Amino acid sequence: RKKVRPRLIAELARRVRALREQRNQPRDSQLYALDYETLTRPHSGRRLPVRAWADVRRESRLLQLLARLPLFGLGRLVTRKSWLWQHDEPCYWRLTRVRPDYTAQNLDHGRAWGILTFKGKSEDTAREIEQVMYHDWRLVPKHEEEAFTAFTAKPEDRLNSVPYPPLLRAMILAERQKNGDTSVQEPLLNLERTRMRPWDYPAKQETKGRAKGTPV
Amino acid sequence: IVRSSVHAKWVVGKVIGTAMIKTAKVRATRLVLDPYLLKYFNKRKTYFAHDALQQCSVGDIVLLRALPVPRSKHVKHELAEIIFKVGRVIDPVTGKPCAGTAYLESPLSEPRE
Amino acid sequence: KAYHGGHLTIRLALGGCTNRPFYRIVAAHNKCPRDGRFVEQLGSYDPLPNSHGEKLVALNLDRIRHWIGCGAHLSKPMEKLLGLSGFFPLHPMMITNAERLRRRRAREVLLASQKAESEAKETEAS
Amino acid sequence: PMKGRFPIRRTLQYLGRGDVVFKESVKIMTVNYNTYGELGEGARKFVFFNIPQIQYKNPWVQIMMFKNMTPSPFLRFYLDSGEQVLVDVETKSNKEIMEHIKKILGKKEETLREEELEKQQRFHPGNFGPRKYCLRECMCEVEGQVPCPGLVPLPKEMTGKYKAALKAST
Amino acid sequence: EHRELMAWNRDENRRMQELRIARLQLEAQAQEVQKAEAQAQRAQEEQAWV
RNA sequence: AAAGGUUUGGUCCUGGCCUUAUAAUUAAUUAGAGGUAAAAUUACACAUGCAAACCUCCAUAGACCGGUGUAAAAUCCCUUAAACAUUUACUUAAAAUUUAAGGAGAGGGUAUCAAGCACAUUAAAAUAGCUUAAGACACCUUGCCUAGCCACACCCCCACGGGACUCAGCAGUGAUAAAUAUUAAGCAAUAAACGAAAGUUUGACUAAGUUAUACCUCUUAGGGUUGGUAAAUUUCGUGCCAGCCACCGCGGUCAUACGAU
RNA sequence: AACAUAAUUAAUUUCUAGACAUCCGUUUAUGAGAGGAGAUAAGUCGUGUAAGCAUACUGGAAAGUGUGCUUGGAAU
Ligand code: FES
Ligand SMILES: [K+]
Ligand SMILES: [K+]
Ligand SMILES: [K+]
Ligand SMILES: [K+]
Ligand SMILES: [K+]
Ligand SMILES: [Mg+2]
Ligand SMILES: [Mg+2]
Ligand SMILES: [Mg+2]
Ligand SMILES: [Mg+2]
Ligand SMILES: [Mg+2]
Ligand SMILES: [Mg+2]
Ligand SMILES: [Mg+2]
Ligand SMILES: [Mg+2]
Ligand SMILES: [Mg+2]
Ligand SMILES: [Mg+2]
Ligand SMILES: [Mg+2]
Ligand SMILES: [Mg+2]
Ligand SMILES: [Mg+2]
Ligand SMILES: [Mg+2]
Ligand SMILES: [Mg+2]
Repeated sequence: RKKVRPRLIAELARRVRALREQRNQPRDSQLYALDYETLTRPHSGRRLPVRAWADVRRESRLLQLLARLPLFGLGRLVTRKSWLWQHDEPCYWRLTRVRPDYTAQNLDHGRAWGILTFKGKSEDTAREIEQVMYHDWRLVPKHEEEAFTAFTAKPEDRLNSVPYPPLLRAMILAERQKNGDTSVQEPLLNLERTRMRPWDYPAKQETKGRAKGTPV
Repeated sequence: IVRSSVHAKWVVGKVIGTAMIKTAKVRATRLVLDPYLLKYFNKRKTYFAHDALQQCSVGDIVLLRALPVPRSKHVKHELAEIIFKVGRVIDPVTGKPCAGTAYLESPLSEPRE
Repeated sequence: KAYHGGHLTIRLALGGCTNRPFYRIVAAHNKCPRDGRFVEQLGSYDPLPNSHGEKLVALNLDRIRHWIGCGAHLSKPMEKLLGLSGFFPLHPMMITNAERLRRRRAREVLLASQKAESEAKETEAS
Repeated sequence: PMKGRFPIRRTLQYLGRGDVVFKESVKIMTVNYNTYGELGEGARKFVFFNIPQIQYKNPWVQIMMFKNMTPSPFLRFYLDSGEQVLVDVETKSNKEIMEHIKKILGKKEETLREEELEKQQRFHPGNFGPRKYCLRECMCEVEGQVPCPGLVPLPKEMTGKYKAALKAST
Repeated sequence: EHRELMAWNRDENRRMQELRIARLQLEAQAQEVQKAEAQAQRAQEEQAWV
């Protein structure tokens, strides 16, 4: 070959473009700003879904609650209106760290960390909280913490093993007879190893994407 | 001790040049089938080999071992062995010096020199 | 094409002619075209009844198990096919749709009886 | 008339008659033979008749031949482990040489058969597709299945053109 | 199996080496007799030539 | 190729051209309907409409599908390594998908392109080497490797920047060309995107429209040819004129060769 | 050019800015001017010193002559 030649302009463009992104990174106060008259984000023009309209006017964001508290409410318990309606068992975050967005003129945007207790079961380590910019958060009062966090676990009643599908069960029993294994035991699937979290279980905020800084 | 990527893990060739320092230029030949004629011809390739001791001379048959990491752009082999030295061949079957199709030292004798 | 991102999937590739559909069950990267590059053919589905009135599905159940064990997703039509065969449990929407059809025919039967009763009133009027 | 002596050597059938398929260890086979002499006749015939067959079945093995360098003809194989197998072919017929190398460094019939079957594992007769890869392109070819509309017109009720007309009529 | 075949090969090389030494020995005996006769003719011719 | 016609005064040899077979496009003449397949002058300029959403806010997707053959001897096959903008399992191992560095072998034309001019090794930093008639270097041309792949995405190889500022998505238009499909319907099927989901979206696709370009099934009959090659001519007109031929040739008054019949 | 701020949750800023302005040279064509080789085909006056090859001189320019070579002439 040897007629393939360098592309300096492409190399220059890639680096230069990446540099500009770092310099002009947007802030949470800008990416997640909202115009409540139209329920549309000015930065991108994205109109919120219809099922979120009632709560955007009727509920508060997390750091709106925490900005009014000493130390940004470290140690306080916070729950979500969506959880309160869906799950009878206590669901809340125990706040451990909180990084407000200082640029915001009301310190109403930022990031938070805490220990999750979902449906009465508590995680062992603190991780970043997702959906902090949602209008769904409710601070728990200190005098009501003991009654709110009271939970007694019920014995688990979801089956631990189930039958095999009709065809796959016959193929298992047929192989037994072929190999000389004589038994009338029923093949059983074990569901303990593969049990699914609820769909609304908090997800990993650390591995989540962030929107770009190019305005529409 | 992973081996090289190159296909030629072991190549035999003739030393066609030795003017580079500690490197011997070696010409290997392989047989390639002509598809139209269905006859084999010789395709020759050049291999640079690391001659650490500069013990190679033009015209001697040598065995090269693929280096694990390429020493340079072209030096990707080392001198494993000198199968036949130019003018100084030693018969493999009998072990006696030979000069062409003849024995410089008879195989009946046992000089042990 | 040189795909970046995506996963292997088991899906139906449409073949045949106009008004004559025929499907090839294949394992393919999800970003590939429907009838384009695939990894393995895992069977075939002929959706038109044959002379005996039988819709014919062929499943390479050894290779299907291999690719599900390696992360291959399943398309919803293929999840329905495995449920009818008995290799998978019946899909939730297969059961729901069967219930909807039962509720929809019950209304029709009731309406026909009401119409017959209304027709009976016409018979009474003579 | 095909050029050269023994033009049968330049036919695919002759090249495929070779039975020496070397083990994966074999990497190089040097052939040292003499062009003049009486005890090296089999070696000369081996280069003339057999070397093409060996190369045809072992394309990745380097066969390099040297002439009139030693008093006697011999074969030296270089293996991937670094071992060197010397064979002495003086006073040996070309057929004898082939049988000797087949025994010491040739794959057995059992091993070769297993490789052939493994190669064809992914061809299935039931699979449908182009003629190059499959027996049948479409299920219409199978007997009893609905035939292709191109060859045989479909019933009107099985056609989207007809179904659309009824829906409009409804 | 590889080791056994590589041992059989060395035995074949030794068996053929033994035959080579036997054949070459016979040649030395015959060629020696011919050389002695040829040297005699040279001695006769050389004396005559002198 | 199972061959044939055609150099001569004649025979033989040599040798080119042409005929007979098969297919695609366009054109002349002609033509009913039905089923299917395909749709194609142009990397020239484009009016208008549509082609990417989803969703309890965050995200995910719009990196695909679809289009064109721009550039480049561009590639094929194979090895090693590492990843992914992934998947699914484990909190660590099986895949799909790529990327980078390579090389057993194979890979368009011109040699009136015969030299290239740093194209090498060593690793105290010296040595003077490296490729090349076994085709280097230069130039020219072309998508190939075909279940598909590769390159391109208004132009400046690239795209910070700049410019002459976007249909090479579907349909459609101007110009150009021997070359001429609907400014159409539906997301019911399959595929893709999104969502936990009922579901939503899609000019992908599906079912249609258009066209003797092909095949199939049928029903009307039209088109060409009639010296030889090579199947098949009656009368009359013309008179080296008018015309004809793929090749050999024909026509100057009995033309099976031109025109009508 | 690439520092420093901060630090009893921890983060911020930095993660640069100059310079391509454009070549030398390189290919394709418009093509004054002047020939060359063809096509249409009747003219033009000429044309026995064996022929040809190489070369030289002279011929308004087929040829003639010198020198060597060849028989693809003739020669009892
Ligand atoms: S090719 Fe099978 S339906 Fe047409
Ligand atoms: K001829
Ligand atoms: K002639
Ligand atoms: K481009
Ligand atoms: K649909
Ligand atoms: K006529
Ligand atoms: Mg969600
Ligand atoms: Mg046409
Ligand atoms: Mg595509
Ligand atoms: Mg091009
Ligand atoms: Mg020239
Ligand atoms: Mg354009
Ligand atoms: Mg571009
Ligand atoms: Mg268009
Ligand atoms: Mg576009
Ligand atoms: Mg057309
Ligand atoms: Mg999903
Ligand atoms: Mg007449
Ligand atoms: Mg004719
Ligand atoms: Mg006529
Ligand atoms: Mg002359």
